[PDB]
Amino acid sequence: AHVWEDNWDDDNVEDDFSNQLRAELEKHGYKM
Amino acid sequence: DANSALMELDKGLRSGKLGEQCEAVVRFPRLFQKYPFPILINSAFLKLADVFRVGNNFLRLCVLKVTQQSEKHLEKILNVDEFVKRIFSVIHSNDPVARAITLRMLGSLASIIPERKNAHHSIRQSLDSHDNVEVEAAVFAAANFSAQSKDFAVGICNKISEMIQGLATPVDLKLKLIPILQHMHHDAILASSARQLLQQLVTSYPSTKMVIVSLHTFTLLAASSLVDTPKQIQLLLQYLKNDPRKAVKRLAIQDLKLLANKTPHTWSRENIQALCECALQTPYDSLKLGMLSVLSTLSGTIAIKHYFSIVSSPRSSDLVKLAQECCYHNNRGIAAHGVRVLTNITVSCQEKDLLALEQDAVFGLESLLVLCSQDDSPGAQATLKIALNCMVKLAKGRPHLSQSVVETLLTQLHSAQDAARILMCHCLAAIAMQLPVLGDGMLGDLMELYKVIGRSATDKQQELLVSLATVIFVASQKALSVESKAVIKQQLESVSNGWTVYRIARQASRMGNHDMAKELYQSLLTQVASEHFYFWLNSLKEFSHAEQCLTGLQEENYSSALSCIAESLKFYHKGIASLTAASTPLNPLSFQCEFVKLRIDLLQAFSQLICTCNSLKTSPPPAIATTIAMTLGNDLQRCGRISNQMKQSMEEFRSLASRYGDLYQASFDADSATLRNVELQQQSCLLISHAIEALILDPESASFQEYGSTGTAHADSEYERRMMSVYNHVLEEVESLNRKYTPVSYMHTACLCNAIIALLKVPLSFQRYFFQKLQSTSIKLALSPSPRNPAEPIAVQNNQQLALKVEGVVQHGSKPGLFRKIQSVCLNVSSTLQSKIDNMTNEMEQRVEPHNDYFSTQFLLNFAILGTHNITVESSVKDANGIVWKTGPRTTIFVKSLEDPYSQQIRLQQ
Amino acid sequence: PYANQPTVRITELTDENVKFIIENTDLAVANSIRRVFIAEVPIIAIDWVQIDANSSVLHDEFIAHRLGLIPLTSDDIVDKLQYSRDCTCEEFCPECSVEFTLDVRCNEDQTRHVTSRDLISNSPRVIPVTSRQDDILIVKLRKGQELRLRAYAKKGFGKEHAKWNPTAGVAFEYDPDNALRHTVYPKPEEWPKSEYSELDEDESQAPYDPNGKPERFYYNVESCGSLRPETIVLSALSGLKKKLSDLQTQLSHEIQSDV
Ligand SMILES: [Zn+2]
Repeated sequence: AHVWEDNWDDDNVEDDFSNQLRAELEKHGYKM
Repeated sequence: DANSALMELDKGLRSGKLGEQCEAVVRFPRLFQKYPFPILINSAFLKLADVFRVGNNFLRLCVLKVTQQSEKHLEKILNVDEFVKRIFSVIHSNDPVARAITLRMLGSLASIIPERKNAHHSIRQSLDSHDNVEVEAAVFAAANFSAQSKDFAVGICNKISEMIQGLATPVDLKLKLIPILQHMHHDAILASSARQLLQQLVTSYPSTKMVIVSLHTFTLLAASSLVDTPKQIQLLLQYLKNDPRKAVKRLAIQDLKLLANKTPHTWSRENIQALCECALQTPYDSLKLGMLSVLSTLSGTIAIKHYFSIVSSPRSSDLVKLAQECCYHNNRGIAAHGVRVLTNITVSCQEKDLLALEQDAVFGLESLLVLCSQDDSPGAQATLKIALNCMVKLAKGRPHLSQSVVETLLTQLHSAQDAARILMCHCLAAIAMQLPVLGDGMLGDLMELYKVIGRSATDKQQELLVSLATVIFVASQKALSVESKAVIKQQLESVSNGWTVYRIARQASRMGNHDMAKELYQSLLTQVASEHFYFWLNSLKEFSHAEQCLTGLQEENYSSALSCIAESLKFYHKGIASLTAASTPLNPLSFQCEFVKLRIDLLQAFSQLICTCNSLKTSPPPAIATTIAMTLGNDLQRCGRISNQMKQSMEEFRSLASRYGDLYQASFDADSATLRNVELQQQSCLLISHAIEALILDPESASFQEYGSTGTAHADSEYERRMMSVYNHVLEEVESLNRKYTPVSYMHTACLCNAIIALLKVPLSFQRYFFQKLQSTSIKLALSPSPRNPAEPIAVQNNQQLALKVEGVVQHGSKPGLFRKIQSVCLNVSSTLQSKIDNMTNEMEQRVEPHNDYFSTQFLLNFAILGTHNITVESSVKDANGIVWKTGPRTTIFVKSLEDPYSQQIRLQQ
Repeated sequence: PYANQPTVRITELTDENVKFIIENTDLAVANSIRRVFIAEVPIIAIDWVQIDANSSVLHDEFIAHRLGLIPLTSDDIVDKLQYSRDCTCEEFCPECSVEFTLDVRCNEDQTRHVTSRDLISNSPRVIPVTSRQDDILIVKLRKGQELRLRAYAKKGFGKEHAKWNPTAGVAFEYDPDNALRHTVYPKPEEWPKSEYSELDEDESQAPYDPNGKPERFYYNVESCGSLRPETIVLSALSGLKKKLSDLQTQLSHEIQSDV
C-alpha cells in the first residue's frame, strides 16, 4: 500500500479536467 | 450490414488462396466482438467447423487461435452436436500435427462440451500414443477437461498413476504430465488418492526438477481442495527444514507466502514455532528474508492472536527473539521485515510485558529511517516505504508513541539527503492529520527545511515543495503567519511551476488556509489561458476570500459577526456567479455549484436567525401582551411573532437538511472523507434545527437528553473532531438550559448565538470531490417505447395496456470499484396527468440486477384517461452494502391517449 | 463502372406537399423514384363492403365505389398490418384488417347529408382523413329511407387501385432551360419560361451542351392527405429495398440451380 491514502498529489489518479489545466499550466510554468 | 460482413467473409473463405482464407478466418473475432447476435455466432461457428474439417493445416491452426481468442462467446452456440461432430470427425486423420491441433481445439471447447465420452476416450488414447507433438497436445487437452469435469478427472488420475509408475516416457514428459493433478479439487477421496500419489512421487524421484513442480501442483491442489492444509503445511516445513537444496527452499518460501496470503486462520502455533526455529537456524540471508516476509504476512493477519492465545511467557516465545535480532540485523531488507513484524505484533496484541518491545521497535525504527534515508537505492526506497507503513499503522493503532515518532521523523528531516523527504513528509502529514499537536509543537524546523529547499534540490523540487507546503498548512492549521507565508511566496516566486503552486493552493483549500489560498488563486487568475479555467480559478478565489473574511471573526460580538457574514456572502455571490460561468456541458460542476449554493443558504439562514435573535427584544412580548392577556396567553405561553419566526426558521433549517441529504445521495461518487464532510454539514444543520426546536419550542414535549456515546476520537479529520466537539458543547449547553427559563427566551438567544459563533469559528474544509473526481459512473437509461423522435405524444388505444421496455447500460470512467461497486438498479416509474390525484396510481418500482453491464426490464402501464400523460423513470442505483443513492437521468416520455370511435359511440348511447 | 454520389436537398415542407431537388443521379433512377411514389406505396383503404339494407336511390355498387374511394389515415399501422391475401386467418382478422360501420336513418324532414364523419371506426389510429373543415359527402338521403352497412379496410397499393394510390400528384422535371436540348423549340421566344429557368429575358434559351447529362431533378410531391409526404418517400424507398432484395435472393437461387 502507499504511504498516505488521502493523497491528492499523484499524477495518474487525477482526471481529465485538470489534466487539461495541467497541460496549459505546465506550458505556462511561472507565477509572478 | 452484419449479414453482409458474414457472407463476404464466407466468400473470402471460399477463395482459392490459403492466405485469403487465413485472412477471413482471423477476421472472425472482430466480428464476434462487434455483433453479439447469437444466430450470427452459430452460423459463423458452423462455417469455421466446415473449414477446419477441410483445411490445409495452417487454416486449422488459424481457426484454433480464433477459438482460443474469442472463447467468451462460446456459451451461445446452438448446433453443438454438429459443430462437435465436424471437429471430432477430423481426429481420425493419420497426420500427427492435425491430431494435435484437433486435440488443442477440444481443450478449447472444454467450456461447452465437458461430458463428451468419445472426446474423453480419444484424449486418453492419444495420451499414450507415441507421436510427441500430439502427446503434449493431449496433455493440454486433459488439463482443460480435468478442470471442467470430474469423472474424466478420476479416469485421468488412474491413468497418470499407471503411467508414472509404468516408467515409460522421459522426465520432460513427466514434467508435462504432473500439473494435471491441480484439478482434483472435485472430491475429497480423489484429493486423498492424488495426495498419496504425490507423496509417493516426491519420495520416488528425489530430483530438484521433479520436486519443484510436484510441490507446486500439490500445494495448488490443497489450496483449492482446502481439506489437508495442515498436512500440506507440515510437509512444506519438513522440506524447508530438511532438504539442503537452496532452490527448493526458495520454492518453500514462495509457496508458504501463497498459503499465508490465502488461508491465514488455518495457520497453527506449532507451524509458526517450527518456521521460527528454521528462520533462526538458517545461515543464508536470502532465505531468512523469505521466511521473514512469510512471518510479516502472518503477523499482519489474525494468526498472531493464535500464537499468543493462552490455553510460556510471550518473551519466552521464540518469535520475539527472532524478530528482535532480525530487526537489528545488518541487512536492510531483513531489518525492514523485522520492524514489520514488531509493528504488527505491537498494534495487534496488548499484554503487560510488550512495552519493552514497543521501545525496541521504535528505536530500531529510526535505525531503519537513518539507513534508508542515506542509502538511496530503489530497494532502499521500497524498504523506506515499508517503514513508513509501519509508522502510519503504529501511530494510528497506538496514539501513545506519537510525539516520540514525530520528533524522530523531524530529526530525520534534518538529516536527510532530499530523496526520502517527500515520503516521510507524506507519512508525517498522515500522523499530524490524525493528531493535531505535532505541527504547532515544532512549526520552526519544517520552515527551516522549507527555506533550505531552494538550494537543496534540483530534480523533484516541485514534488518536495508540494509535500512540505501541505505539511506546513497541516502544522499551521491555525491562522497562518504573514512572515511565514511571505517566505513561502518568496520561494514559490523564485522557482515553481504554475501547476505546482496550484497544487499548494489546492492543499491550502483542503486544510483551510484561505488567505494563502486567496493569494495563490489571485496569481493564477492573473495568468491562466482559457475561459472556463479562468472562471473556475476566479470562483475559487472568491470562496477563499469569503472564508478569510469568515475566519476574521470575534467571539461574542453579534453585530460584527453579522457584518462579516454579509461580506462573506457577497463574496460567495460573486464566486457562485463565476462558477456558473465556468459551468460547461462537458465536465459539469453539478456537485460544486450545488454544494456551494447549500453553504450559501446555510449562512443566509444563520444570518436570518441571528437577526431574529437580535430582534427578540423588538417588543414581541409587548405585542403579545397588547393583543391578548399575558397571563394564559392565547397564541402561546409567552407568545411571540418572534416565536412564529422561530417556527419559520426551524422549518427552513429542516428543509435545508433535507437538501443536504439529497445532495449526498445524488453525489454517491465521492470518497469516504468527502461523504463524511457532507454528513457533518447536514449534522450542523440538524443540530441547529434540534436546538431551536427543543429550546424555543416546547421543552416538556422535547424531553430529550443525549444519553448515548459521543466524543470518541474515531474521526478521520481534525476538522471533523472540531465540529464534533462543538456539537458536544452545544448539546451539553442545551441540556443544561432545557428547563431553566420560560419560553420568553432570556438567555436562549445567547445560547443559540454561542452555537452560531462556534459553528462559524470552525472555518470549512474544501474537499476532494469538490476537486478532482474519480469513479465517474453513469447510467444511460434509454427507454424504448414507440419511438418519439420529436416531442409528439404516443397514442395508445387506452383499452388494453401499454408496454415500456426500458433499458440501461452502466459506464465507468476508470476502474469501477474504486469506492462503491454497483450491485442492483431499482428503477422507479410513475405517471402524471399532463392535462390538468395527479395520476399517482401507478407507482411502480422494480429491482433489476445487472448480471452484465446491460439490462432491460418490461413495464406495464394502465390508464383510461382522455388527457396527455407524462411518464417518469428513475435509476435508484443501490450499491453492495445497500444504500439508496438517487442518481440517474430521470427522463420523461409524453404519452397520448385516444379511444375507439365505437367505444365513444357506445358511451354516447349509454 | 460503379455508382456515383448523388445529392439530396429540400426547399420547403408543407403538410399537403413538399418540394425537393436531387442531383448527380440517372434519369432512369429519378423516373423510377416517381413511379415508386405512384405505384407500390402501401396504404389502408376500404375494400369489403357488406350492405344489410339499402333504400337510397343511389345503388349499392355505387355506395361501395364511393366507400372504397374514401381516403383514410395510415401513418404507421399500415406498416404494422399484414396483407389480407397472405395473412392466414378466417375471413379478415384485426392483424390484417380494420372494421368500419355505417348506419344512417334520415328521419328528419331536411335531407341528411351522409358524411365521412359518420363512419364508425374500430381502431382510433385509422379514421377518414377529413376528421383529424367540411366533411366528405357520401350520399344525400331523403326522409324515410336508410342505409345500414358494415365495412372492412385492408392494405393495398396502386398496382391494384388508385384508391390505394395515396399520392395526389407528382411534378418531376429537369433542365429548366433545355440545355440538354431534349426538346427543339421552333419558337423559343414564344415558349413561356419555366419557374426554375435562369436564362435571360432576351434569350430564354440556354446554349446547347455537346457533352452533358440530364441533371438537377426538381420534385413536387402532393399527398392526398392520408400520409405525410416524407413518410410516403420513406415507405416507397423501403419497398424498393425489399423488392430488390427479393429479386437478388431469387436470382441467386436461379444461378445456384443453373450451376
Ligand atoms: Zn388476418
